[PDB]
Amino acid sequence: SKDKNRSSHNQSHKAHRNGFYKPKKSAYMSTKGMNVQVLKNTKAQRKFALAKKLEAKKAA
Amino acid sequence: IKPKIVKKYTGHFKRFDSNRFLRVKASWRVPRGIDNRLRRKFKGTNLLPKIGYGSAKATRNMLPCGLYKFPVRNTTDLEMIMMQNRKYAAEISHAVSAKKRQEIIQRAKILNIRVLNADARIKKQEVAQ
Amino acid sequence: ATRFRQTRRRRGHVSMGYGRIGKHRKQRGGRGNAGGQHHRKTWFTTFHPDYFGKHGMRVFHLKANKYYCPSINVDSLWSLVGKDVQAQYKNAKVGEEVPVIDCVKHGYFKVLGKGFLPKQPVIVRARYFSEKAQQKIKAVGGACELTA
Amino acid sequence: SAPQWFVPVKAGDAKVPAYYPTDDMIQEQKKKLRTRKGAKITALDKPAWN
Amino acid sequence: AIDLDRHHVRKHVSKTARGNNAYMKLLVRLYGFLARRTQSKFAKTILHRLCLSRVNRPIVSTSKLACLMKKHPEETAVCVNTVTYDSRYPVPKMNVCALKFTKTAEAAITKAGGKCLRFDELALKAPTGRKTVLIRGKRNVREALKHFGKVCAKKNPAKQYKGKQTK
Amino acid sequence: MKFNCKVSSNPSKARKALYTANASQRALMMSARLSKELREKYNVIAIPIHKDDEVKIIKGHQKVAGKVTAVRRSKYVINIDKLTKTKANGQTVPIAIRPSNVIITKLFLNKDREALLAKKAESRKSYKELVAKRNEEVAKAFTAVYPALNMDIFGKKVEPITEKKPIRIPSKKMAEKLMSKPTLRAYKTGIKVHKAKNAIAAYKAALAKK
Amino acid sequence: AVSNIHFCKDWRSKVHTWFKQPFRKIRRHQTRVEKAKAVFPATI
Amino acid sequence: SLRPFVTIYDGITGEAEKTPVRLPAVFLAPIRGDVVHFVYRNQSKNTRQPEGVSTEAGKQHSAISWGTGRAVARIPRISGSGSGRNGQGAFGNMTRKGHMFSPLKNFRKWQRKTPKQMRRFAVASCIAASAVPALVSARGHHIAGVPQIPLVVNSKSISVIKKTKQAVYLLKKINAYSDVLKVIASKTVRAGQGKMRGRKIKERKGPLVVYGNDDLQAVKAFRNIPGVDTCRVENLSVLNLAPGCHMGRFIIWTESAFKKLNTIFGTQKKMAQGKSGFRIAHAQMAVPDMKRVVVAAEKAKLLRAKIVLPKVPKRANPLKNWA
RNA sequence: GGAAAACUUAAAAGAACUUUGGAAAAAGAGUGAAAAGAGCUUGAAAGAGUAAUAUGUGAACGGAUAAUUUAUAAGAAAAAU
RNA sequence: CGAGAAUAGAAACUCUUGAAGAAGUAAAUUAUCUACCCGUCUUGAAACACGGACCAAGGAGUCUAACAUGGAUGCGAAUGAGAAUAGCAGGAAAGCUAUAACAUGAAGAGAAAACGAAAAACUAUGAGAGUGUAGAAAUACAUUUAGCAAUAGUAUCUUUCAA
RNA sequence: AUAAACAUACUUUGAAUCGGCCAAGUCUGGUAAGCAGGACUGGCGAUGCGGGAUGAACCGAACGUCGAGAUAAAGUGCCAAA
RNA sequence: AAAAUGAAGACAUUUUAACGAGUAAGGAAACGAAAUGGCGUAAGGACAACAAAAGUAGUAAAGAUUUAAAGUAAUUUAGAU
Repeated sequence: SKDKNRSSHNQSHKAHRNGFYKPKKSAYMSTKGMNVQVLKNTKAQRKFALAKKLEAKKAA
Repeated sequence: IKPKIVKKYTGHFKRFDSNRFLRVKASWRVPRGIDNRLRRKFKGTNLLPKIGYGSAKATRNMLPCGLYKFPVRNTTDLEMIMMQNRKYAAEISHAVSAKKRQEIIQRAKILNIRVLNADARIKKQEVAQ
Repeated sequence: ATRFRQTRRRRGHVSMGYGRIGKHRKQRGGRGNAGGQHHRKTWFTTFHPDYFGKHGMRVFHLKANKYYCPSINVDSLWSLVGKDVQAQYKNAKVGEEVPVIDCVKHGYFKVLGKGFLPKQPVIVRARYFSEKAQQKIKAVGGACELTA
Repeated sequence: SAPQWFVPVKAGDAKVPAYYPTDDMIQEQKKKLRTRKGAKITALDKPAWN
Repeated sequence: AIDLDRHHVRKHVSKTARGNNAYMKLLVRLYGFLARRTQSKFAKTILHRLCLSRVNRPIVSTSKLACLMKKHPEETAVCVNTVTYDSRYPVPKMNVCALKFTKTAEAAITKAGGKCLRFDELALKAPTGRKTVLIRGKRNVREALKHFGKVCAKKNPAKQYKGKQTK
Repeated sequence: MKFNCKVSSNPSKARKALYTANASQRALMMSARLSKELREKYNVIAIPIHKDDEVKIIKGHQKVAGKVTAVRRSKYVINIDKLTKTKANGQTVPIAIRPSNVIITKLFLNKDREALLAKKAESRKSYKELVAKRNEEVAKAFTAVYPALNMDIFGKKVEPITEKKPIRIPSKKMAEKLMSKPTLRAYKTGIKVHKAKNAIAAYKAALAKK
Repeated sequence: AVSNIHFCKDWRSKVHTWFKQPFRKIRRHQTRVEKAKAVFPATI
Repeated sequence: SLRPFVTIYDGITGEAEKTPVRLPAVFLAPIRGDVVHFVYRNQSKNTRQPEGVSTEAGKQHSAISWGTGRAVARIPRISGSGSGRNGQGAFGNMTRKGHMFSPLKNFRKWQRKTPKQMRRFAVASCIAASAVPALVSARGHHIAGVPQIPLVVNSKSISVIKKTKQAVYLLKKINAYSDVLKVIASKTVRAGQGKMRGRKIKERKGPLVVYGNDDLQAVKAFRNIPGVDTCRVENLSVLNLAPGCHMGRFIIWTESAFKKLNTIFGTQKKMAQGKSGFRIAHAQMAVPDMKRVVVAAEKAKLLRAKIVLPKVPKRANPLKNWA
């Protein structure tokens, strides 16, 4: 009892019903696996600005 | 004043194959068969109930006399349509005796309310009277 | 309510809501958790990826009563006595009476350090303490006792 | 006064409720069916509008 | 016929107070009339939130009201949900309008010097919304949200419904 | 309401005991009421019927008076010599009458009716003294709290309270909002019906005054 | 969730119903009451 | 919270007592129909008795199917010969004298469970519903002639009631006999198969006499009056306050029961003493009315003017309709 | 191994005498509120019989539209000046 | 000649049929047009594919137990305690009351020993509220304030060889 | 440039289904097949209506109940409207 | 779908506009502008002449056979026997 093996018929029609879900903007802004020194520079500055901002909030 | 009551189909929607078989009654049933002649709307047999056959909302459930129907079981039931004698009509229930029917009929004339069973369950005043 | 099921809204439909090609047969792939590694493997892989195997040492007769140690954080300490008692002794210091929040009476053994404490002295009586819990209690001007 | 929907009718000594007016204070009325007025009559020389 | 993208189905927005609560149906009628006539976004916002389901009306504790109105002293927090009491932190003086106050929450607000208004009181005092701060609770703190998805996923796994021999 | 646990309120069980009752308990069920003349002399309300007793039929087509000729405890009926029907060919047959549709006019008292009637006479007396003792005790308690009033006020006409003090409750405004749709369209209909009834009555009085 | 139901054995003969629970309260109470009547500190 | 005064009348003399009683805060509880329907739907099933069919019914045969090749169906068939039963259908539910569909088992779920605080929420919403004459009358109660809708009688008059003639006399003085006679005049027989099981008479509902701890001796007098059901203030439940899931039973309070209502339920500011952990809740709105806010915005000139939809013009043909 | 089968009436008052017939029965007559007449409360469908009406060349039946026949079924007020 | 505009201009009718049955509706027949056997598996059955002679009655997603989502409900860092069980009136398989063990949860990670959470947070966009001008009926333009939910990324902290 | 606010972005729960068949200004095996198997699309399956006499796929065109009008494919000696 | 009105009218409100084929399958109850609308069978708890005799019934119940009416339909209603 042989059967039909495979067909792409009605597969592009099925894919375009609920069409190609584009990735959100949050997907392009990830920073995993970036440069180690570049990551160190960003963390060093973000800790410097955060401490200065939190100190001013503490004074008042 | 009375509007034109228009019905879009005055016939009856009979069950399919009810004419050929007696076990199949005439009460309508939508055919769910995968090869049914009627449900595929073949020419000649494509008569099924649809919401489009519905009658006008203004003139729906209205008797030919121009009024609606309001069943009554006693004289006090008539007091609920005395303000609307031009819109409703009394219809004595099928179980109300002949003695109680006269009291309802007499009061309905007093209250100017029409009765659709005005000649119902009457005595033998047709022969020898 | 049998009148509210789908059986009463599928009276007249031949297949009773189960399909004509694929009938409602007895089994749909076995009885129970059958085929955990053969034909329902993709189910176990997708939804229970650590169902099969072994992990950790066996404890032949586990004593779960020896692992019963209810814990309360520092921020929830003063709720054990009440808010009115908290304001009553809100202006105490060393030398005068300070309420003792014994946690064993309330069914708490270990005191953990999370959140913040009101700026009042307090005496916390508990069986076990955390390293960061004791710091917060002492930084506010209090004491940490021990029991049993 | 009587309600607009209430048109009292005589009772042939049949049972009536306590709130229904008795026969001695009921005067019957003739059923009216003619509402539209007839055509006006004008002179013998002016042509009709129709 | 006509070639359309889709056929008209019912819009998935609630426009009435769900259930048979005779008082919630009155608030919807009160604010449906206010939003229609005054045409203020505040009354429209309150009307929209009054028709959300219970799971979409999360609670706000007195701790969150205290922090949100720290720089808003002469204000009136408006939250269309139950307001619970945080027993770990003090309750300052503040006027809060809410659907329901927990017994311990109402006592804490009253004793601190605040006022616990319902929603028919706020519509009488600030119908268009003049000294109000709109507040809604967190929606993602539900335990059900942990198990949504496939736990085998490499990025954001689910939380593995417990059952037979769950290690 | 019944409070004894040893008896049943089941019609099926009650009927079965009525058909399987032996001849001992069938006689007590087969009782008739004494007439006015015999009731005053004997102070006895009802006694089981006996042969040769004279009864008068009070319910049925023929209210004749005759003598009891047969007391059929199996059929739960009796026979009266006057009440007979001819059996088509000429012979006559008795007609069964239920014992509860007759009243005894003349007693058949050989020696045991004296024992029974006397025993049923003191029994009536002993209960009256028991009821009398209880009835006066209730009077003693009532007058001890209401000395001015008398026990006879309960057997006379009652005058209701005409005052109609209303109470302000902040829920009468929502009364129509707590009503379901079926029971609100019926409450509002009764309001409209009553107003129309009252409008005609007011109009009728104006004409009557005129 | 992986189901763990021990219904493969004959549970229908393992079912115990508590229909006698309301009548157990009356039975026990009528024993305590009738124990003190024998000698009151018997149920002390 | 003014909680207006409630007058107490005397059953015998018909004279109102000198000192009124403040209205208990239970009558101010929110009147929630949905919550009552939840509780009544559950507790109405708690009186049910276990039932079931014989476990061996229908399956008391030794039948096996005849198979195929015999021009008969494959349903199991009775074995043997000599009777008409042999060769006939067997256990199957479509046959005759077989078992039915899944047979009823006596270990079903007859009685239901409801949270206690939800049970008290419904009762507080059912006592509060008996003080509204619109709902009490809508339920089918004749309360036109009663002096006050929270009918409270003197505890001195109740204490002298020892016979049904006196209890009837009291009901006539407070004009409560209009509802008692309605049940008497309209008592009929049941319709259907229910009369075979003993349920023949089907009466209506009348006044509910709620008494207290000190009115125990007067219960026996009220119990034989048709369509009059008595209850105690502590034992109140939706099965009495809202019979048939319709709220607003005509409740006749005694003096002791009325004065105990504040102790049992408490207020909206005090927790109940007779119900540990229960406090009367506040409605979703303070004043359940809408006109007080309508006139506030009108006074403040915050609303717009009412709009009548403009009559849209029917489409015309400018190329032919010169107008 | 293993069935099927409940019901006259309130009361048998369970027709009772004549004619035809070998007899069973039938026709009268009578009982009963009513034959409900014992194959007995009501009495459906399948299948027949009688009466009324209608139709017809290798199926029958149904639907839309009209014609014929039959049936149903709308009224007692009243003009201008 | 004459658009706008200002002043004066005007429509209330006939005939026929019907309680001797009008308009409509139903049944039967006739005539034109129209009409393949239902249910089913199947790519495809009116099928030379199967079941079906006819009628009546019975006849098939139910119950128990565990979990989850979701709509209405009560309470809320608690919820339940109709866990057993003990009392109350009333006589009650119903109703009411029980400072109560425990179940879920408030704290999480590790196989386990052993532990056990703040820089009283930061950034971005975002819900709402005013003021003025203008179109001008509706409403739009400019400015001041606000930071909720949500998403994402950040510093900090608990446990782990590893977050 | 054009279109799009009952737009857009979704979240959760879940049913049925994975025997397919047909056409072609297409292809591979085969002498060929109403044969076997594929790329793109449109259909039948799940679909009636008007036309091709009759036809699952062809042509026109997709259906709430109707009245009137122009039309589509295609037809205008009779069956059969022209 | 959007505007208007909204304690009770009523026909599940008023107006405007677009839309309406369909196998397997889905659309549990409740939700005043209602998150599909309803018919039918049996049983349980209430309601059913509001002036103190309160749904129908020997002046004829249920059932059965038919004649008509209402509803798109499921079905309901009434007349006669």
